[PDB]
Amino acid sequence: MNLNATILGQAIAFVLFVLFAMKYVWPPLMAAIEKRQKEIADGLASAERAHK
Amino acid sequence: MNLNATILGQAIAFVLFVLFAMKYVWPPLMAAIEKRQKEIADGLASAERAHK
Amino acid sequence: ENMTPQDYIGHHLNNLQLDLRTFSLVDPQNPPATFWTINIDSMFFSVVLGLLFLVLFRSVAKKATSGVPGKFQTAIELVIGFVNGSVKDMYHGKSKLIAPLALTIFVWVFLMNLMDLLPIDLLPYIAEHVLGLPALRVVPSADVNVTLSMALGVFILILFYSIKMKGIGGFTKELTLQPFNHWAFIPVNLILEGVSLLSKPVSLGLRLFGNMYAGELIFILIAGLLPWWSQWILNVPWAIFHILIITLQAFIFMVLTIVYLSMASE
Amino acid sequence: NLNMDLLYMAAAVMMGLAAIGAAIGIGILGGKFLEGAARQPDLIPLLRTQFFIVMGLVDAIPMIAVGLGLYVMFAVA
Amino acid sequence: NLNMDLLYMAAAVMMGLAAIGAAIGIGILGGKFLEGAARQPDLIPLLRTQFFIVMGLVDAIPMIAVGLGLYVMFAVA
Amino acid sequence: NLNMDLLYMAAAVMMGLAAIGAAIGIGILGGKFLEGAARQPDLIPLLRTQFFIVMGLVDAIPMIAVGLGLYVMFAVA
Amino acid sequence: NLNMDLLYMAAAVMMGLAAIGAAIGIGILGGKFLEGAARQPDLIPLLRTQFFIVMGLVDAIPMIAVGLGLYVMFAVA
Amino acid sequence: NLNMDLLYMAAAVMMGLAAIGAAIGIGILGGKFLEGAARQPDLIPLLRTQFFIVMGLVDAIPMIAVGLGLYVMFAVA
Amino acid sequence: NLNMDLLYMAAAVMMGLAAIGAAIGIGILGGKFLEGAARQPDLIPLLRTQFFIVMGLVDAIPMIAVGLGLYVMFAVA
Amino acid sequence: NLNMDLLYMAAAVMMGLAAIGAAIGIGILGGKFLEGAARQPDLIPLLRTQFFIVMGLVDAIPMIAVGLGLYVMFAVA
Amino acid sequence: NLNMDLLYMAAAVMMGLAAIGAAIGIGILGGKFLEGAARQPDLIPLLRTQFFIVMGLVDAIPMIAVGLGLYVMFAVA
Amino acid sequence: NLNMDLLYMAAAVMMGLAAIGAAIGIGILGGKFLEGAARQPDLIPLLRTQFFIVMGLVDAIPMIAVGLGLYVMFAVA
Amino acid sequence: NLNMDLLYMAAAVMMGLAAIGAAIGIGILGGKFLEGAARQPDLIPLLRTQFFIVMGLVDAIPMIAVGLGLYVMFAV
Amino acid sequence: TYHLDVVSAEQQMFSGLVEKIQVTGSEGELGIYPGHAPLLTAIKPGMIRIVKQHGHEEFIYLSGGIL
Repeated sequence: MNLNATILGQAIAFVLFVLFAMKYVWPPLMAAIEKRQKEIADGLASAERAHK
Repeated sequence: MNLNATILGQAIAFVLFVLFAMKYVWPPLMAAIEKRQKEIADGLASAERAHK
Repeated sequence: ENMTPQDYIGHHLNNLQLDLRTFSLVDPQNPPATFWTINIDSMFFSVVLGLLFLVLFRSVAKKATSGVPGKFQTAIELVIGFVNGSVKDMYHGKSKLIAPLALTIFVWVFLMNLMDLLPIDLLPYIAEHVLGLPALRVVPSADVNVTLSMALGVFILILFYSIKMKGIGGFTKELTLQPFNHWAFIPVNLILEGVSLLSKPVSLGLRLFGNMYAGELIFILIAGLLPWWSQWILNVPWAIFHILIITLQAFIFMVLTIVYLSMASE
Repeated sequence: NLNMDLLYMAAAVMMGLAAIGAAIGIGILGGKFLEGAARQPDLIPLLRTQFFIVMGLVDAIPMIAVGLGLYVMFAVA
Repeated sequence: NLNMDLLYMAAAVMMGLAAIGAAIGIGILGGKFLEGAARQPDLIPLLRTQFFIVMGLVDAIPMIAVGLGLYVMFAVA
Repeated sequence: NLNMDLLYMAAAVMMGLAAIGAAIGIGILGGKFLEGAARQPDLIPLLRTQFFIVMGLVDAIPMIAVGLGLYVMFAVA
Repeated sequence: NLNMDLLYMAAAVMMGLAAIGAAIGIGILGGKFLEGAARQPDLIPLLRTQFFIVMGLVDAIPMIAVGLGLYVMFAVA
Repeated sequence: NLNMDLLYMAAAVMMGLAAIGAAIGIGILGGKFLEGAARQPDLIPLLRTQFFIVMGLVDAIPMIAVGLGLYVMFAVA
Repeated sequence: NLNMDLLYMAAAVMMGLAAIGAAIGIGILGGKFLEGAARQPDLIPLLRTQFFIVMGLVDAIPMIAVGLGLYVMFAVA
Repeated sequence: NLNMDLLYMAAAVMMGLAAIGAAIGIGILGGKFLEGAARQPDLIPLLRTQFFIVMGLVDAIPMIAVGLGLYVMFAVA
Repeated sequence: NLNMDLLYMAAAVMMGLAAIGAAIGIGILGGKFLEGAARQPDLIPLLRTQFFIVMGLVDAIPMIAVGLGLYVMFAVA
Repeated sequence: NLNMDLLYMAAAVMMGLAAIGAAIGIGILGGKFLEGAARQPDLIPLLRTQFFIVMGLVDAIPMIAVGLGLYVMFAVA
Repeated sequence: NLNMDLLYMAAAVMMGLAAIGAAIGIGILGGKFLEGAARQPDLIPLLRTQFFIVMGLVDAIPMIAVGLGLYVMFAV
Repeated sequence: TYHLDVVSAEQQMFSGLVEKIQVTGSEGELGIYPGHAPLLTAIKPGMIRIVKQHGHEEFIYLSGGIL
C-alpha cells in the first residue's frame, strides 16, 4: 500500500526486543535445560561405576 | 446491508471454529506437554535411583 | 447505517495514521501526502504483542527450575529446544546473537499473524463506538511497513556479518567473481550478485506481507458480501486452512533469516 | 461506461491461471505422496503430515490470486 | 451490447483454464495411483482412500473458478 | 453483428482448452495403465476397473466445459 | 467487415487446441505402449488391444472439437 | 478490403499449433521407441512396425488442421 | 480514467503468472522431498531442513511479482 | 495498408510455433538416442540410423509451417 | 496519458514471465539436489556447494528481466 | 509514424519463441549427454561429438527464425 | 503518441520469453549435472567442463534476444 | 585408486588396488572411478576391464554376476 515512517518506527520497536531477549531471556533459559541435562549425564556416569 | 447482521454472521463461524480447535488442536498440544513432563519425571527418577 | 458493502469493505482497508506535523489523526476520506504519518494501530499491536511475549518469557526465565518443570515451563522450554535445534542444525559459528534473534522472530511473528484469527468486526466495532476512533484494522503483519522493517533489519545484519567474517576484500571478491570466475565478466557479476543479495530481504518481507494481507482480505470479503446464515460455511474452512499459513509464515521467516546469516558468515 | 467489463475479464484470467497452477502443483505433490504410500503403507499418516505441510506452501500464491480476483470482481464493481 | 458481450469471453477463459488444471492434475495423481496399485494390488482399497482424500484438495480451487464462471454467465448475464 | 459473431470465439476457446485438458489428462493416466499392465498382464481386468474409476473424475470438469460451449453456441447464440 | 474473418479464427483456435491435445496425449500413451512392447515382446497383441481401448477415450473430445470447427467454417460461414 | 489478410492469420495459428503438437507427440513416441530399441537390438523391426502403427494414430489430427490451413490460405484467400 | 481500466489487467497478468511459477516449482521440489522421505525415514528432519533451504530461493521472484501486483492494484489503483 | 503489416505477424507466429515444435521434438528424441549411445556404444551406428529414420518424421509438420511462413514473408510480402 | 497504462502492462508481462522461469528452473534443480541428498546425506555440504553454484547460472537472466521491469515501472514511470 | 511499430512486435514473437525452443530443446538434449558422461567418463570424447551431431539438427529452425527475425527487424524496418 | 509504448511491449515480450527459455534450459541441464556429480564425486571438474561447454550453447539465442531487447528499449 | 575384489563362490579371482574398471552392466556398459556413489547391479557375461595402479591393463572373463 503506502510506505510510511512507520517502517522506521518498527525498526526502533524491533531492536530492543532483540537485546532484552539476548540478555534477560535466552541465557537464563538455556541454563535451565543444560543443568538438568548435566545432572542426567552424571547420573549415567554413576550408573556406569555402580556395576564397574 | 445492516452491520448488525454481519456481526451476527461472524459470531457463529467464530464459535464453530473455536470448538473445532478445542477438539482437534488443543488436545495434541496438551498431549505433547504431558509427554515432555512424563519424560523428565522418568529421567530424573532414573538419575536419583542410579546415585543410590 | 448507510453501508454499501463495497464501502464497508472500503473502510476496513484503512489504517489509523497519525499525521506527525499536526500530530493528529489522518481522516480516511482524504489521505494527506507525506512520509511522516505513522500507522498507529499496526505499530500499537506490534509493541503490545512484543511486550506480552517478553513478559511471559521473563515469567519463566527468572523462575525456571531444573527439576521436574511446571506445565507452563514445559511449553517455553519446548519452544526453546525447537528453536535451538533449528539453529544448531544450520549454523555452527560462535556468535551469541543468532539464537535469541530467531526466538524473537518466531514468537513475535506467530502472535502477529495469530491476530488475524480474531473476528474481523470485533475490535473495529469497539474502537470507534466506544473510543470514537475513525479507523482500525488489527493485524500488524498485514502492512508492508512492519514486514519491510523487520526485513531491512535482517538486511543490515547480513551486511554486518558478511563484513565481520570475511572483510571488504573477500566481500568484493564474492561480489565480482561469482558466477563466471573470469575477471572480464566482473562488470556483469557486480550487478547480478547485487540483485541476488538485495532480493533476499525484499523477498522475505513481501512473502509475509502478501500472505497475511490476503488472509485478512478474504475475511473482509466473506463478512461483507454474504448473509448471516451463510458466512460461517466459508469463514470456518478458511480459518482452519489459515492456521497452517499463520504457522508456516513465521517458521519460514525464522528459518530463512537463520540461513541467510549462517551463509553470510560461514 | 467502459470501466467495468475489463474487471471481470481480469478476474477471470487471474483465477484461471491460479487454478492451473494450484491444481497441477498439488497433483505432482500428491502423486509422489501416493507412490511413497505404496512403498511404506504403515507410514501413511506421517507422509500425510508432510504432505499437508508442503501443500500449505504450494497454495500460498494461488490463494492470494483468488482473493484479489474476487475483490476486483465484487469489491471494485 | 459489448457490456453484455465480453462476459462470455471472460467466463469461457475462466472455465477453460479451470478444466485444464483439474484434468491435468487429476491425471497425474491417478497415474501415480495406478502405478502404486499395479506394484502391490492387495493395497488398492487403502490407496484409493488416500487418492480420494487428495483429489478434493486438487479440485478445491478449479471448482471455485468454475462456480464463478457459471455466475458470470447466468447471474451477471 | 459482433453481439453474436464474437460469441463463437468464446465457445471456441472454452472447448478448445477443455479438449487439451481432457486429452492429456487421460493420456498421462492411460500411460501408467499400460505400464502396470505389461508388468503384471494377468491383472488387467482389476486395473482396467480402477482406470475407469478415476477416468470419470478426470473428465468431470472438461465435459461441462464442452456443454457450456455448445450451450453458448445454441442457447444464447 | 466484422463477420466472416472471425469465424475462421474461432475454428482456427478450436482445431489448433484440439490438435495439440490429441497429438500429445496419443504420443504419451503410445510411448508407454512401446516400452511395454519392448519388455513383453510376446504380448504385443494384448497390450495393443488395451491401447486401442483407451485411445478410444483419449481422442473423443478432441474430435468433438474438430467436427464443430468444421461445422463453423463450412456450415455457418 | 482489409479482410483479405486475417485468413492468413487464422491459417497461421491453425497450422503452427498442429506443427507443435505433431512434432512433440512424435518426439515422445520416437524417444520411447529408441529406448526400447537400444535394449532389444534384435527386435527393432517389430518395434518399428508398432511404432509406425501408433504414429499414424498420432499425426492424424495435425494433418486435418494442416489441410484446413492450406485450404484457407490458398483456396479461400 | 483509463488507468483504472488497464492496471487491473496488468496486475492480473502479473499475479496469475507468479502463481503458475510458484505453484509448479514448489510442487516439483516437494515431490522430490516426499519421495526422498519414503525412501528413508529417520532422515525426514534433515531432508525437511534442506527442503526449506531450497524453497526459500524458489519463491523469491514470484514473491517480488506478487508484491508489485498488490502495490499497483492498491497503491496506484 | 494493414495488409502490408499484419502479414508479417502471420509468418512470425507460423515460424515461431514451428521452431518450438521442431526444437522440442528433436531435443527429446536426441536425448533418448544419446542415453542409449552412452549405454550401448556397440550399437551406436544402428541407433543413429534409426534416429535419422524417426527424426525425418518429426520435422515434416514443422517444415510445412516454415515453408508457408517464408512464402508469406516474401511472395505475398 | 495513454503511455503509462501500457508501460505498466508491459512490466507486468515481463516480470510474470521472469517469475515463471526462475521459479520452475530452480525447482527442477532443487529436485535433483534433494534426491541426491536422500541417497547419501553425508555428501550434503558438497552437494549444497554445487547447488548454490549452478543456481546463479539459472538465476542469471530472470534477475535482468525483473531489474528492467522495475526500471520501466518506476524510473521511466 | 505508423508502419514501424507493429513490425518490432513481429520481430519479437519470432525471436521469443525461437529462444524458448532452442534453449529448452538443447537443455533436454544436454541433460542426457551429461547422464551418459557420468556413467562412462571413458566415452566423453565419443559422446561429445554425437551431442554436436544431434545438436545441429535441433536448433536448425530456431537459427532460421533468428535470421528472419533480424531481417524484419532491420531490413524491412 | 501511440508509438513508444508498443516498443516497450515488444522488448518486454522478447526479454520475458528469453527468461523462460534460459532459466528452464539451464534448470534441466543443471539438474542432470547435479545428479551426475553426486554419482561420480571425483570427476566433478571434468563434468563441470562439460556443463559449461553445453551451457554456452543453451544461452546463445537467449543472449541474442536479451541484447535485442535492451537495444529496442534504449536504442529506440 | 580404490580396492577391488573379484570373487566366485569357489575361489578369489582378483584382488588389489585399481585405478578404474569398465563393466557391461545389465542395463548398459558402465565405468567405476574412485569415490563412485554406492551402486548395486547385475552384470552380463563378458570381459571386465581393469587398469591396475600404474596403468597396467588386463581383461578378466566373467560369466556374469552381481556388482
